[PDB]
Amino acid sequence: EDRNVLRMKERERRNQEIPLFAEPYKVTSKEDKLSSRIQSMLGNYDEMKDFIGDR
Amino acid sequence: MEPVDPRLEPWKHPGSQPKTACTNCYCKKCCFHCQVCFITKALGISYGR
Amino acid sequence: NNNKRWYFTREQLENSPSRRFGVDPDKELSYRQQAANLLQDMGQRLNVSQLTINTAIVYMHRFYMIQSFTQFPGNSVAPAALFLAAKVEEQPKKLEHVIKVAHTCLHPQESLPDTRSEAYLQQVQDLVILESIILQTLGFELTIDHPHTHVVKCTQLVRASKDLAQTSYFMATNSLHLTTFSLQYTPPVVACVCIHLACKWSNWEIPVSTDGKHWWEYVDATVTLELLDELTHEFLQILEKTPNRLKRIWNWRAC
Amino acid sequence: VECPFCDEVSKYEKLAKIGQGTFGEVFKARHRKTGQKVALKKVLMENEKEGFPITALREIKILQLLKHENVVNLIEICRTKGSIYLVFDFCEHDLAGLLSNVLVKFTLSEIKRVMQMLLNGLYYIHRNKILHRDMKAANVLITRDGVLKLADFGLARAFSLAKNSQPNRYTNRVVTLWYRPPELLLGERDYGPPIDLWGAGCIMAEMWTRSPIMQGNTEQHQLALISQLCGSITPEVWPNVDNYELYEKLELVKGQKRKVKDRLKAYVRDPYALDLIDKLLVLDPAQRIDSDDALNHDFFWSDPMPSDLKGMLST
Ligand SMILES: Nc1ncnc2c1ncn2[C@@H]1O[C@H](CO)[C@@H](O)[C@H]1O
Ligand SMILES: [Zn+2]
Ligand SMILES: [Zn+2]
Repeated sequence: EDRNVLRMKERERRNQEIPLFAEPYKVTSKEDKLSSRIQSMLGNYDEMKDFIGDR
Repeated sequence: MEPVDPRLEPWKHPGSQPKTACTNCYCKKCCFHCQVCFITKALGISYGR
Repeated sequence: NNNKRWYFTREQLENSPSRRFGVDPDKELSYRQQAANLLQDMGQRLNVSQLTINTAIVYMHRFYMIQSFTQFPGNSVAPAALFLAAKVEEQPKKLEHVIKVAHTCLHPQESLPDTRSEAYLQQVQDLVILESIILQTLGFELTIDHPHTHVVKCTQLVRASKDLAQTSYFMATNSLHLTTFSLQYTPPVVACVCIHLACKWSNWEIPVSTDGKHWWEYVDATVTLELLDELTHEFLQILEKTPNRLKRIWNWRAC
Repeated sequence: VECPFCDEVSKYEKLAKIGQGTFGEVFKARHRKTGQKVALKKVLMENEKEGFPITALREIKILQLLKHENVVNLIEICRTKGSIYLVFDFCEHDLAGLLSNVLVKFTLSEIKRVMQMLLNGLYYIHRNKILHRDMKAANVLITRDGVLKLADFGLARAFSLAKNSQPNRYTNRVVTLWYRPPELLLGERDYGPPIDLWGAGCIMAEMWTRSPIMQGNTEQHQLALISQLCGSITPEVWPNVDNYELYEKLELVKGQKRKVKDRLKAYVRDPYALDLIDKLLVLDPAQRIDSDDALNHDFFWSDPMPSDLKGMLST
């Protein structure tokens, strides 16, 4: 009933309208069919990695 | 080719034009010169005849 | 169900407006890729953001789920889409400039038409018209979300190396150029596929989080390893069907 | 030429012209079958020099995002069998019109409510990273039920809190000259929400003067009027204003003292009202009051409390 309260209640109504992972590592084996495929088609990643992007 | 921080505002994003002009060389470096070169040279896709 | 408007089933993609006019699936997909390539080229000459190009590409993909390549050539639609995207993504280019760049790309032989010539003002009229047609075709839904946003955000979270960050982002661009994933799966899903593909290629492995959840769970709650493998599969399938069918055509020589 | 996601404007019947927008003509119309009233804002593609206006594109983008009780509502976008029409929910009145209407009389209570709704709207769009950039009485609509609506976002845009680093270079010559703040006239391009609140001050003064308080004809004239009313623009009252390239290139009167309350005293009378206007028309935007502080100002929580407009509007 008081202004201070009625004021604050309105301030809030206003307002209410608005390391997880370890560092990734290389994996030599085991190999899965998906990876094996990809590498056979795109080739060797490390041979390409310095051409994709900036140095 | 090169990542861009999405948190940048649209008018802040860098231009896509590569620093060097596209060539007609088909060496490894030139086939991965830029997105256009990769799509056209390495993957053989063209809009022109 | 306003989301599923610009997202389609394979039955819908198979029954494209272009299929309706007798255009082979592989040939339509080709027309899309060429338009994407053209958008990318022009965009790079105009020196707009990749965001602009990406938005222009999604417009194109969506445009041709309503209109047919029979009726609207990619080489006429593309400059209009890029011109529009340039404004939407707050890096607008003068109409004169776009027609210039478009001419360079599609007619390297011809001379750049005079700005006073009747033929030049005709080029202007066509572009401005197409822009109006693109706008109406899309229902003025011009706000596009891209995989690149989620890809970059995710690589930061998982502490990827520059090469892995670069490659994931690179595959995101390739997804727009070479596939119709933008019409099938939401940007977060596509972002995972790209990261997943970059990892399988590079042999980088992203472990499980400190709270026991896979990395894609922090990108989209609907994604599962079954889906990722299956879509990476489809992505590779599209890559093979490209001309030069992936064969390494470079020369191991100087310049 | 298929077009499933863009209905023909034929579904509406134009009733009358109702002013000129940022980029078009505006018409009142009613839906032919249901009688629902709307405002059709016609995109005037006379300017085929740059195709569809980026100005209109921003409005469409922004209003698809913004949804608030004190922001005007975009319904759809329609075509002609062509020209494009933006379709808004119709509002019976606009604040400029009401203030010009001699038969319309505001109680203090009703003025408080108008300013409350206005600043509530500004508070919302600002927290959603949107600048209106055209605050003026004519762009403030009020419905039959006395609900204020910010309108005409043709001049609006998104802005950044970027980034403790490279600053933004927004468009400088924006906001109608009369309601344009000092920093814009001095060529600021890295501005923010304060420019809208300068306008709010200008509008709040109009609630009592019934006439725009600074009607300049040029940017220099406007600056002169501001100096006369708000005091001379000096580093003492506005730190680092020196740094504006045009601060000395324009030659600004140095003697003027601040006369905001002095000149508005006779018209406004209410003490709190005068104070709030005084805080809104601060020269230095860094020191100018913001939406949140303004909305907590005693003006809005002292007697007489704000009341609904519905009463006054039926006359
Ligand atoms: N829904 C509306 N009702 C009344 N006037 C409007 C409406 N929309 C725009 N206007 C008028 O259009 C002009 C600005 O676009 C102003 O004169 C404003 O009053
Ligand atoms: Zn290149
Ligand atoms: Zn070379």
